[PDB]
Amino acid sequence: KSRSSRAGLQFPVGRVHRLLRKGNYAERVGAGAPVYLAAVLEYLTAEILELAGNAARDNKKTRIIPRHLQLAIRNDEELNKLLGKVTIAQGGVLPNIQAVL
Amino acid sequence: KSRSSRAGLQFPVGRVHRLLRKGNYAERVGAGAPVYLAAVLEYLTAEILELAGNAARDNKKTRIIPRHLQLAIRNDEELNKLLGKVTIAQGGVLPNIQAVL
Amino acid sequence: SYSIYVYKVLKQVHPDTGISSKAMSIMNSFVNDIFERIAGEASRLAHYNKRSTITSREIQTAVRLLLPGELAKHAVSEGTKAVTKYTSSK
Amino acid sequence: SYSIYVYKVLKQVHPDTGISSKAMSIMNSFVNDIFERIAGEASRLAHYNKRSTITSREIQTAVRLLLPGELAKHAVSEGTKAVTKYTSSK
Amino acid sequence: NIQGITKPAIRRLARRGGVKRISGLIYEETRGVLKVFLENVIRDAVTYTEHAKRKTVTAMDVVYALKRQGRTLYGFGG
Amino acid sequence: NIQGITKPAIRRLARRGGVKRISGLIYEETRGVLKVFLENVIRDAVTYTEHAKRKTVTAMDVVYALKRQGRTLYGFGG
Amino acid sequence: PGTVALREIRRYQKSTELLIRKLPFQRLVREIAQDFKTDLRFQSSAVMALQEASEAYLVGLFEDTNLCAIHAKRVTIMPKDIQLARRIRGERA
Amino acid sequence: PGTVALREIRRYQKSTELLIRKLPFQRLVREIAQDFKTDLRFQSSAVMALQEASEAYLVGLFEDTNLCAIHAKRVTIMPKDIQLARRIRGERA
Repeated sequence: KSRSSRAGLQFPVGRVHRLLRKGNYAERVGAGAPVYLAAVLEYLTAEILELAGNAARDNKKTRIIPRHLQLAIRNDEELNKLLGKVTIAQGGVLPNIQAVL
Repeated sequence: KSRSSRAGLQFPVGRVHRLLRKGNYAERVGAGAPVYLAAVLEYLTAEILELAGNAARDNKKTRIIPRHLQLAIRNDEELNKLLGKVTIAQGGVLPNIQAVL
Repeated sequence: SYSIYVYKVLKQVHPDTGISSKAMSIMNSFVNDIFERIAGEASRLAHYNKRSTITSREIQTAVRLLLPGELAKHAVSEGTKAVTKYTSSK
Repeated sequence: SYSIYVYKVLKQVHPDTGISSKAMSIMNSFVNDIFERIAGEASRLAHYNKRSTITSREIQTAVRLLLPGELAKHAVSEGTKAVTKYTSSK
Repeated sequence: NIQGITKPAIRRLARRGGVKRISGLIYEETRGVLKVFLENVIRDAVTYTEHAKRKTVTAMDVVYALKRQGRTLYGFGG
Repeated sequence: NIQGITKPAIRRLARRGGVKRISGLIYEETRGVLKVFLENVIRDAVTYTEHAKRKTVTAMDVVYALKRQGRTLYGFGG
Repeated sequence: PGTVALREIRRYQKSTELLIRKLPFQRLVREIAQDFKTDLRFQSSAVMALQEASEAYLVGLFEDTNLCAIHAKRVTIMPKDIQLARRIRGERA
Repeated sequence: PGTVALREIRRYQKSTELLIRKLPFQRLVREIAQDFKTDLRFQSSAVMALQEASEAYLVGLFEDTNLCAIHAKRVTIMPKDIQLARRIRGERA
């Protein structure tokens, strides 16, 4: 049976496992390594994808476009740190006008 | 005969060669790789060591202390970029007072 | 590259909200990015501790180091939950 | 760790100027640093170009990428000069 | 040629930045920075190209160039 | 405890920074930043320690912590 | 006048489109590339990636510049603000 | 008065010594470490590394703060300068 299903995951454990060794990161990568990493990847994906989906609804749409990912990422204080020096193509900027104006 | 001498160098070609593979940077590192890297390391060493030695004389001393490395690195515009986000322990700061004062 | 999975995860979270190809592009960039980041630190941790193998214990510490505050706590939980299922779920 | 060599290089440049232990500490940090930096990019370059081996051609491009303007030009010259001697100097 | 960038365009860019009033000098000043930014990025971008022996600069090259600049860009691969 | 840092010390630190006049408020403000800076660094520093199973935080730990902070420090190894 | 300014901020902050005409930008890229290597060609997406990153960089710069302008007593942004921002940002020409 | 200030700048800019008393600093490190892990001990050099880096960080911050203060019309540095600097520096609490 599937390593992705055995671990109760969506993200490809196998693929992640290939990338870990191909990458020449390690000499030999253990068994739980890709399953843990795959797990974290899926988690974060779900997280930003959730907040993004919310922003999509809040406007008026059903399809999530970059603007949503952007608005999503920038509004969560925690996610904003992680992707601090990241530029979302077609993400635009978070609406904001310095008070003093 | 020595790989360091065959290449006309001071820095340990062999050591650099060990570090390249141990490091798990590559799958297999070529023959000229460590000799080129060792070469660049020795060069940069000589460079900053030269400017440092100058600053040591300019003050009044014979021994190069961190202050010299600092004063040296910060004064060469090119070296200052390379070690831009580097902190020289006991290096102190480059004497400078904003004109307006 | 991840489009399959990210879509699979999407339906799991919002089973009625679609995603654009361009937005999918971004998601893929995100996945590869933090993968590269985490594996980089994991690898760094292993060399420091003179270990020739990247254990899940490295992925975890890497996750603690790279991810924010509470966002990191879940990622560890999720990973431990996931790793443990797989190990027991032979 | 490099103290031997850095001292050897020092006499070669200033055959009358000594260096403190603490200053030697710094020099060692410098050597390890830019080593780590250069090998990191070299390694990055190799994966991008799906090559399993780090050639000197990678050390060079890495050097061009990491080092400043004219400071990089010499480093390439020195490395090519050095590599070539070694290869011919069998 | 950089003169092809335009007062409007820069004003819009400033507007998105939340800038209300714009001194007439920042238009040429901004052209200065945009050029320096592009030079630095394109230089490293072609260095990556000159590495795989490709005469064409791919979008992945601009990405690696940007990552080297400390500016990660999403949407063109990974 | 951070109150152990001192007005003098901060003034000196400012002086080295090329600061001429110092408002009386920046002394407490600076303590704020110094603490946040140390927390962030020591947190990651002990995380590195908790990795080799060492109860003692070595100087190499503070170094890796700092490199993670984007602040490379020379003089304690490499 | 204040009203139109803010009205423009509001509109362009809500926007997600590239603000520079494609063509002029592409020329700037070609006219720069030619220095580093004369026989160079950029794919359209590679150019596109550069613009997405260039304009992103610029608004980000503008935000910071704005904070400097306000730091004095002004609303109008001057070159000295862009410079003070780039300085603290660690940037250099 | 201006004369003593500059005289202090000149002297402390020429200096290379740590400006904070060793002991108080060491306590701050211990009193912080205790949160993350109660059974923690720092080697003296590890503490030393932290101070070298801490004071380095602070003067660097001070330089930038100074540039902000001057940016208005002032010579006296206020909290709003440290904040504007840290802001553009990308720092956060």
